[PDB]
Amino acid sequence: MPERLQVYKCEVCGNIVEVLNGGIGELVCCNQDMKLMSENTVDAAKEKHVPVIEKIDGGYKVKVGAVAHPMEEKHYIQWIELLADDKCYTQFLKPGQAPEAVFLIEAAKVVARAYCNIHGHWKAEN
Amino acid sequence: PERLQVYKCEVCGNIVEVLNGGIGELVCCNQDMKLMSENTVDAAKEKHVPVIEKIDGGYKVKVGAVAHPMEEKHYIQWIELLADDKCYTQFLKPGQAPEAVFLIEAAKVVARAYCNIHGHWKAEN
Ligand SMILES: [Ca+2]
Ligand SMILES: [Fe+2]
Ligand SMILES: [Fe+2]
Ligand SMILES: [Fe+3]
Ligand SMILES: [Fe+3]
Repeated sequence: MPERLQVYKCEVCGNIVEVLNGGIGELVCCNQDMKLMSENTVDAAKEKHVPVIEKIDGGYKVKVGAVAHPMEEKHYIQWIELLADDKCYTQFLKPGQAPEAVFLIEAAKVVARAYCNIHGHWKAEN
Repeated sequence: PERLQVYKCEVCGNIVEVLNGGIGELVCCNQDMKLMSENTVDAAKEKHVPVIEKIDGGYKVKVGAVAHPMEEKHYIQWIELLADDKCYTQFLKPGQAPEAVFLIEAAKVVARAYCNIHGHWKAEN
């Protein structure tokens, strides 16, 4: 049963969606259950995938990760998301760009998430 | 589906937003999820079309020209601001004012809002 903020992927066609409103029905695509992309579950280099959160004037800077993650055509961070109270800010990225995002927001406690097309969903919090 | 589209299961109420497009049809409760196209539901536009106000360092968005209800069974579930490759979402709840403030640097933006009863709505500057 889907819950707000969960990210699901169809392993067949590649559709990836985020839940805005939950419910009882299971998400399906290409004749199979969409996969719940649970954070920090994939066996990949943590130093390149776990977001690093830096407090800045008026907000936060998030970089993926402690060591810059590749931003190649076949391997890159597709987006970085910042979660704070009832806010969900997303910055989509492209190969060639730096694996980082800046968010102007007033929130003491935040959760940063990032998604690698190959290595999945990752998160960190301050 | 395409990035940013919002789909709803008319049977159980699941609503999702596309982060990565693909060719497959999203399904829930044995039927294709419905694409919630903006400004298509027959509803009072003065209460659903987002009104974008430019402020120093960002934008203030209100739904709508006339404040939309924010009751337990009829309210604006979220307001979203689309700018460049950014998608900022502010979830709301009954009792709150149907408005949101986004600090961002962008001359052109698209504001969207979703009413649990009247669907998806948008406006731009
Ligand atoms: Ca979002
Ligand atoms: Fe990776
Ligand atoms: Fe409404
Ligand atoms: Fe359903
Ligand atoms: Fe699919």
